[PDB]
Amino acid sequence: MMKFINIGYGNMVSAARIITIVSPDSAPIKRIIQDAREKGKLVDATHGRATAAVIITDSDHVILSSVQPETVANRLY
Amino acid sequence: MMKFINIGYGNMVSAARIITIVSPDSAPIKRIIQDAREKGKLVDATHGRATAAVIITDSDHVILSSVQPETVANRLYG
Amino acid sequence: MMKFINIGYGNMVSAARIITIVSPDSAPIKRIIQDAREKGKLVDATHGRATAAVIITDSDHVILSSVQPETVANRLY
Amino acid sequence: MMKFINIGYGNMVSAARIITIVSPDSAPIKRIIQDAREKGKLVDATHGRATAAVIITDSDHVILSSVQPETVANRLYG
Amino acid sequence: MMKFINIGYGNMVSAARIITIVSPDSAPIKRIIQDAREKGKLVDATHGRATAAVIITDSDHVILSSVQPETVANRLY
Amino acid sequence: MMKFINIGYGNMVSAARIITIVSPDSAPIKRIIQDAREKGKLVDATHGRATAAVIITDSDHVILSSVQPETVANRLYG
Amino acid sequence: MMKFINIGYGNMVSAARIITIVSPDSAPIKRIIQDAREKGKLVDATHGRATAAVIITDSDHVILSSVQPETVANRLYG
Amino acid sequence: MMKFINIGYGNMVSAARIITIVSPDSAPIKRIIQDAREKGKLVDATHGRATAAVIITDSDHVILSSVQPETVANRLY
Amino acid sequence: MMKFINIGYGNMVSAARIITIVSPDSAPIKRIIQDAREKGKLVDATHGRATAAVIITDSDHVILSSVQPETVANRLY
Amino acid sequence: MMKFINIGYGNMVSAARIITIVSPDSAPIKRIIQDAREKGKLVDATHGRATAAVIITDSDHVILSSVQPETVANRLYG
Amino acid sequence: MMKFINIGYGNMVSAARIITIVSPDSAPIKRIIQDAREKGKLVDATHGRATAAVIITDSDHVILSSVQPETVANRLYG
Amino acid sequence: MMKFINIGYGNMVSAARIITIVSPDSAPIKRIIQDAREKGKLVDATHGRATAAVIITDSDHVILSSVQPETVANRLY
Amino acid sequence: MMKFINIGYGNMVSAARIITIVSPDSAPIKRIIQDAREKGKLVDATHGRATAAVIITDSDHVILSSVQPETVANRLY
Amino acid sequence: MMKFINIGYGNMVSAARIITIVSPDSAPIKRIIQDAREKGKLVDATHGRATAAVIITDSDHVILSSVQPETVANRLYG
Amino acid sequence: MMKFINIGYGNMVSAARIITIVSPDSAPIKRIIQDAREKGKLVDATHGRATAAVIITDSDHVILSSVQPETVANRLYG
Amino acid sequence: MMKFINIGYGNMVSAARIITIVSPDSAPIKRIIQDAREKGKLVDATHGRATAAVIITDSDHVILSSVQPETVANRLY
Repeated sequence: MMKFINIGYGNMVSAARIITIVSPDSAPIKRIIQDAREKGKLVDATHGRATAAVIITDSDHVILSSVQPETVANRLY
Repeated sequence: MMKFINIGYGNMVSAARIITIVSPDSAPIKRIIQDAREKGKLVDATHGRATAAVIITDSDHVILSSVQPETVANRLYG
Repeated sequence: MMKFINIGYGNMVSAARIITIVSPDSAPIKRIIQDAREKGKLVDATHGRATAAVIITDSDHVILSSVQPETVANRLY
Repeated sequence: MMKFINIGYGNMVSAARIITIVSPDSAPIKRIIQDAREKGKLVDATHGRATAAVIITDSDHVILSSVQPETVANRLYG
Repeated sequence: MMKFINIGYGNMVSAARIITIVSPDSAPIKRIIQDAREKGKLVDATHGRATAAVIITDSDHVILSSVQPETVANRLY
Repeated sequence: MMKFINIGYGNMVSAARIITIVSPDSAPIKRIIQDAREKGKLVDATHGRATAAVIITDSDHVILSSVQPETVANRLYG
Repeated sequence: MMKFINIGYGNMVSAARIITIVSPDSAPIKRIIQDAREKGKLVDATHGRATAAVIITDSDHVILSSVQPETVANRLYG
Repeated sequence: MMKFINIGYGNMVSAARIITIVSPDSAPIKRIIQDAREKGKLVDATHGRATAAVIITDSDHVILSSVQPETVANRLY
Repeated sequence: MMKFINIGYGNMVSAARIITIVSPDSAPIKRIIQDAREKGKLVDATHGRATAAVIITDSDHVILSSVQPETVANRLY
Repeated sequence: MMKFINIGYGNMVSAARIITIVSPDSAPIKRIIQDAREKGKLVDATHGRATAAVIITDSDHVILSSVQPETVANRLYG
Repeated sequence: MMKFINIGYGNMVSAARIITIVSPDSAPIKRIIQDAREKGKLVDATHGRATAAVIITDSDHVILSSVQPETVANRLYG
Repeated sequence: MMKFINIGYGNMVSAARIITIVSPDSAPIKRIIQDAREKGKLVDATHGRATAAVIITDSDHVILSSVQPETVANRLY
Repeated sequence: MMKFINIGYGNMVSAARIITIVSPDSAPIKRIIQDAREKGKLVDATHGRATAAVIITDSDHVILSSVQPETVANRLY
Repeated sequence: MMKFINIGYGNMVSAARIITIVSPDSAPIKRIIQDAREKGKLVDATHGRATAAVIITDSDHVILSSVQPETVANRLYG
Repeated sequence: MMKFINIGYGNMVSAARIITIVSPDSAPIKRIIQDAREKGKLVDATHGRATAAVIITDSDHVILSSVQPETVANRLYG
Repeated sequence: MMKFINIGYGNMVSAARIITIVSPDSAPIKRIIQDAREKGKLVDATHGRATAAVIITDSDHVILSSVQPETVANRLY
């Protein structure tokens, strides 16, 4: 079981710091992304690809990934 | 016992970060949802379907799920 | 030993987040309930039944349950 | 070693959240009780009987119990 | 090894919450006691006896005990 | 599984304090670097070479490394 | 490995709460001592003897000890 | 594996409190040192020798050591 | 020119403390009223009549009046 | 136009510090009184008689008076 | 020179509390409106008509008016 | 009209800084006095005489005077 | 002497709320503009024209004007 | 009526910044002096002589003077 | 007596907002300039020329001017 | 009566912003100077001469002057 999860293109997130991993396709999460962009809490790890998952961490950073949310979780192993 | 729980339509929550999982069936939890919406702490994981469970996390985010609360809790085990 | 406790009618609370579980029948806890209602920290999980237990969590949420307080604690197992 | 301790009349406290359990027998702890009453941090679990122990928790709540302090501590074990 | 330590006359302190246990016989700790008295963080558990130890907890409460400081620590066992 | 990870040129980071390790390849992470520079939270461990990984720690420090992000993560194991 | 360390003359410190143990031999640590004195965070456990070690705890208290820093650390083990 | 690490000349740091150990030879870490000096968070444990490592702790103290950074980490054992 | 303005049924407001006087008939001001009710900043001076004006003061209190907003302002004289 | 207004039984308030003077006749102002009582911001100048006016000051103190609100305001002039 | 300015449909603003009066014609002021809406600082005095002026007050409230900005300012004088 | 008011025995208060001057004979003002004593905001200018007036200032200091409250106000002239 | 100053195209600023009016042509003021944009404190009143003056107000809003800075000040009259 | 008042030995205070001028003759004002000393808000203008007046300013600084309180106040006028 | 002062090259400052106008000729004011630069409170009105005066305003902004401090002050009068 | 006071060598202070002007020759004011130095609130306007007056302003800046304190005040005129 991994401490660090590959969220695509070599970018890594600590599993123990994740609160939730969700789809980017509704208004509340879009509000969270724009808030993070304004506050300097946004990290874009999609490396030019479509955003498929939004990772919210306990430091209240918001990380964009090109990977399916369930796949990010699956990569714990 | 799992680290991440599928709360419907591929959306995942860390089990250790959950405080409570309740029905959306009364005024106080509805106040909590609207507060979270205003503050940018709301996450809607229902994928357009009826809200069946409201998840409050220790980061004081509020997550809407389309599955019953007991279903979220039962999925702690594989 | 459970991580999540059924506090009645399918509603769940994380055991590790509970500070105290008390009866609702005196002035100080009633002050705590009304404070939580005003602050948006109250959760009513009694599902139309009489409040039998008041659960205070470490996030300072206040959760109303229809179950006896000792029974909520017993459900840890 | 128990997670929840019965402090009398069915009222329960999480053992890991307790900082100290003391007698109500002097001015400083009485100051702490009145401060908690004013701030909405006081919990009275005495069920109308004499206060015998004062429990201070890490959330800086103050809980009144009708059982002796050593009795609260001893109940940590079944 | 105990979770709760008897600090005299039945009064109990959680061992994991203690930062330091010191003698009350110098100016800096006396400043700490008076600050706690003013702030409502002082607890007097000496039950009418001479203060022999001052316990500082992580919640920044200050607890007076009639017991030798090394004896309080010894009571962990 | 190691406590400290060498991120290049002798510089060390505590593994348990890392939140994320990402490429410096877009505007949001560059915003994070400049914010840290202004606030005195930036640490440059590149030893004059090209930045290949950006480490964000739970203390909300930002650490620049000359090694690829996957290399930082792989070094968790000896 | 002990929970409490005797730092001289019966005074005790929780090992898990210590951040650093250093000599009082330079201006920065002396600044830290004077700041703690002003703020009411200083604890003098030297019992009237020369300060040999300065203990900084996670509660940002500052504790003066009459024993060498290596002696405080060595006493972690019985 | 040690709880306390000797960072030179008898000075000790708790390993679990360290965030990062870096060289002092660039502008950002020098900003961190000067900030700590102004704020009263700086600790100089070099005991008159050249600074070889800068230790940042979770309490946001900054500790100067005369030892190589990798050597400080090696001393965990 | 008055220091105190009669806002109906003998209730008085200091003119110099008023920021704005508006109609209660749209969503944003209704949000302001409900926020004030929750926070303990609401004052209801309508004395059982329909709310015709909402007074926002510099202390961020919200005062309900039964009088037309322009009439409240006119009463400055 | 006076600086100090007699609000009954010798008690005085600075006119320039008053925000509003209202009847105690509804739930919101009663919430304000109880909040002030809990916080130590309440001043009772009624001298044991029925409360007829509630004065809120810019320091967010709450003062109870036994005279009608219009009487407080009229006394601004001698 | 008036204390209160009619900003349309009977709605009034204290002139001394106004910081700026601008057109709603660009992204930054629209950001300010949406921020105020989320925070409960927005006041809509347009009475259902097109927004022509945005008033920012020193209490950091944001007030929407249906009259041109120059009209608000000109009404300072009777 | 004075800037400074003699509140007895040579002690002076700036008139423009006073919020209210009240009798000390009820529970709420006694709470205010004890709060100020604990917080280091209390000033006792009675010079050994009975407290007749309690002065609350905008800095939230609380000043005890031996003079009738209406007399303190009268001394503005 | 005006209370409100026309800063171009009908946009108005209260003169008493202005701290400084400066040219936009150097790095520090550009930092101030970008900070305000991120924080939601920026107001763009240039109405599609080149920015000629940057107005900093006491509420720490930043207002862009198409008018020369000295001309904005001149319009006080 | 003067802007600056000489409080002895050339030391000056702005009259408009003074809240109260009192004797140092009781425990509460002594608490205020010691608090100011600890916080770095104390100013000693006595030039080595007995403290006769204690000046509290709106910046919550505390200034010690060697002249009687009535003398400070009387010097408001030339 | 003017409301706005020209501090060189068309840049204007409100006279009532100025706390102090000093030479850039020592370490403490240079510390103030660098702090303002880091925090986004610095304004450079020198138009590329040597700094001759440093203006600190009540909003704790720091403004660099190319004119001597006495020149800024003298321009208060027309 | 001046708005700005010359405090020596062309350096200017706004009279309305001054709280107190005192001699630098005792421990409490020296604590205030060192605090200001650490916090970045110190301004040294002595231009290489002996400090004769310490000016404390309402923004809690501390300004060193080479002029007698009573002379600074006299320069109001």
